Amino acid sequence: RRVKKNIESGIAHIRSTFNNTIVTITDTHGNAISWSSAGALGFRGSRKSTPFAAQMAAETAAKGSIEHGLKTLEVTVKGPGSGREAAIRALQAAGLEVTAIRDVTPVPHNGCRPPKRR
RNA sequence: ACUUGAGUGCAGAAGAGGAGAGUGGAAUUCCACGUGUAGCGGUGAAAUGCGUAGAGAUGUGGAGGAACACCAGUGGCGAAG
Repeated sequence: RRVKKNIESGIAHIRSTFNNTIVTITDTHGNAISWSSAGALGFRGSRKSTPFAAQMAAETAAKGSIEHGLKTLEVTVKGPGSGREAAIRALQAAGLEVTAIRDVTPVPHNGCRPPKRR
């Protein structure tokens, strides 16, 4: 309701950040399965960055990936943040065979300067 | 008059020394379309701002500018900047 498609493969980006962290449980191509993140955790502001936000974000979004039912799907980290461990153990240690671990902190080789500090 | 000073020669070595042309990627923005929903964002805590006109994220492709990570180090070069 509507589309009940179920597939095995997929790589759901778990991109922790400074403020919050969204785990978009995407497809191997692909399309987004469960676009649920730490904002689905109703705690907003300071409590929306703790490691309980990691375990809760993987709880809801992993519940969605159980809704699509794909058994084997790895995870990846993007952006230097403070929830990566709860994303790892909550993601692969949510009860699946998630065993891929990449590093997608976009370290720009050249690039524009960031804002003044701070 | 003479040769170490200083210069020429001969052979080596080295460098982000300079000027002009061309090329290459990583990253950000923006745009087009797929996928998807209700948050994204920021903070000391929030709000302004963005988002159901479909955002964030994710996939693909295109345009453009600026700076070149790793080597890289109280390393090198320059009269100094």
